[PDB]
Amino acid sequence: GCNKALCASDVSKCLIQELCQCRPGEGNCSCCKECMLCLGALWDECCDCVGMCNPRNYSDTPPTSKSTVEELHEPIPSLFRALTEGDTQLNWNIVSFPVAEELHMCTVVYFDDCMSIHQCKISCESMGASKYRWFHNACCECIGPECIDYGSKTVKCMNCMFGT
Amino acid sequence: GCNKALCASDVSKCLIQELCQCRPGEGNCSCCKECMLCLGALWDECCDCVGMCNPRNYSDTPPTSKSTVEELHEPIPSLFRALTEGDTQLNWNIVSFPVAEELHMCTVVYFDDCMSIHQCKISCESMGASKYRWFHNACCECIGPECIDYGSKTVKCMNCMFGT
Ligand SMILES: [Pt+2]
Ligand SMILES: [Pt+2]
Ligand SMILES: [Pt+2]
Ligand SMILES: [Pt+2]
Ligand SMILES: [Pt+2]
Ligand SMILES: [Pt+2]
Ligand SMILES: [Pt+2]
Ligand SMILES: [Pt+2]
Repeated sequence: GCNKALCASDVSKCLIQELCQCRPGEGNCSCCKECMLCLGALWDECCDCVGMCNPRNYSDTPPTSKSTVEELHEPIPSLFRALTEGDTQLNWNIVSFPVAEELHMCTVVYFDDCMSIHQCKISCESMGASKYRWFHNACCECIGPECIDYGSKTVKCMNCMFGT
Repeated sequence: GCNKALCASDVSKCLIQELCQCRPGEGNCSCCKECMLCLGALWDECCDCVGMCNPRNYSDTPPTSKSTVEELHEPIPSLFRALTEGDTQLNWNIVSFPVAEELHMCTVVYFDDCMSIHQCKISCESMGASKYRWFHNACCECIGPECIDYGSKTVKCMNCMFGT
């Protein structure tokens, strides 16, 4: 967790000054701003040692955790509904879930085969979608006009489950 | 707009069949699914010609339009409040706006100097922020525990206005 070699000098200096005596983890941390100021430039790499921030990660972050979301110019809701309601394309998996679950109803389209972001944007634009979310596993999720937000964080598209 | 050389053959073939006779732009487009099926693989690059999708872009998309958003593991709201309420760091610009404006109140932090995404994530994590949004102009916006969503789409951080 703590990087002792980098941080021991300055961290001790703050401790001697008696800063960073307050734990954020339970209750208010009155001293947190003062502790950050005393650490200065080393706060990012040494806040773990004083307990003010989480230890340097013990875990490997899944690629799916990142996603990049953009809102398409000039959405065409009628096209999106027309291509969604009817017998959906096999390459397309269609999910409708109640709107604001991710935080009437929100409908999204999950492309099957994994695709590049630029392709994902083009395909959503051709679909009339209001917005698209591109998972960094490369799964593509067009977002419908109804949806308030960017839709489900889940990588629900078949034939690209990588990251699970 | 329309790519005549690529699309003229197939597009004419659909037109002769009398598909793509319905405009999505005003009113329902009954034929939209049939038109897409007739186009098949060329729908993405030729839907403009039949009017079912917007013409290939006349405009250069600003870099700021893309952003990538991730939610930090183990957020520490007390730290975020402690470092936000008090005399804010000069490198940090602090904006509080009513929650759900982007779609009680949502508070976000806009880093001044433009930074890489990995740095932006580390700095937000040290800040206790629930989530971070990284603009592709490279402006970094940590997102507070209060905020329902990912916060303002605006690139409001000083000393990285590139893309405006
Ligand atoms: Pt700091
Ligand atoms: Pt429902
Ligand atoms: Pt399947
Ligand atoms: Pt799966
Ligand atoms: Pt299609
Ligand atoms: Pt307010
Ligand atoms: Pt400024
Ligand atoms: Pt500006």
